Amino acid sequence: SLLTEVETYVLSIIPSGPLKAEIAQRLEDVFAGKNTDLEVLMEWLKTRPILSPLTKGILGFVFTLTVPSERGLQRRRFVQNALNGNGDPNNMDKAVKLYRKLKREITFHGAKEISLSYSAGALASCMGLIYNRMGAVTTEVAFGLVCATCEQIADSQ
Amino acid sequence: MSLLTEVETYVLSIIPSGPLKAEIAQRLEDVFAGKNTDLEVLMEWLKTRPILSPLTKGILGFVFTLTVPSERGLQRRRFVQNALNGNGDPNNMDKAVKLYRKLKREITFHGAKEISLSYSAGALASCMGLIYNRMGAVTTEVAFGLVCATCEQIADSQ
Repeated sequence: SLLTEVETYVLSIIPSGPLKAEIAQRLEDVFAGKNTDLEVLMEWLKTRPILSPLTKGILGFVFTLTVPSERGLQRRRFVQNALNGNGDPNNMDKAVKLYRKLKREITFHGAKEISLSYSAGALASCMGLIYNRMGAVTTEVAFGLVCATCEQIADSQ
Repeated sequence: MSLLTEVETYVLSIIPSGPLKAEIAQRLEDVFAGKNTDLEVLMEWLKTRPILSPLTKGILGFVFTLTVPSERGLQRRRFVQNALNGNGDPNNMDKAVKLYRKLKREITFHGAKEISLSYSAGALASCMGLIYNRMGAVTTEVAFGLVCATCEQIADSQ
């Protein structure tokens, strides 16, 4: 399935161990529609020791996209800080060019494919644009972007 | 002088004349004078204000968070993020990123305001959202020049 494919890309980013196990399970529960209190989920994520801030941002982004019940939770500073991109305009320029292209995609594969022509840095900031409501895209395309950025990160490790 | 009073005239210029414009001005003046106000309370008030356009509310939202003494760890507001997103348009965003680059090199309110006025309102609003959302950073006085150029452009449209 798609959600399973997303989970595999998402997990490739997490170092092996007990925490990776928990996240997988939370991912599966949210994907199966069992888990749903976003605020509780995001706070758990925020407080995880050892997890890279950037992996915290990616999972935070994934949870808010998949959870049905976002309710009225304001976007999280921890995720924003993790995905924003440091303030480099050159990197932001690339994130915007990617967004321009993703705006035309409607499939997971097409979305994932153009995202592969961008660096892990432009990709994370593009995720930030979307998480910040600066740009908007369909959940399937958002999924493709997420997977390309996870692959890039994991591939670099 | 008072840079802040200059900021205030620009900010006030986009609000329709009336009692609300009185409440808003009183608030600016107070935070400007240093009375630490509960930004959470201020933002809810703005958010729920009738007559004000969502754009106007986003600009004020941005101004208040920027000028309030303490943000008290408040999350960014959805009403502001939505108001300052340049309609999620890639060309607006493209120009906003270009403006941002130039603003990083500015150090004064007027230099910032002058370069900002050469950009369209959509691009200016998007740039403000970019700063609001911390996707970029500039000095305070340069940020004031950006929001003031925006107010000037919007006011002139009326």
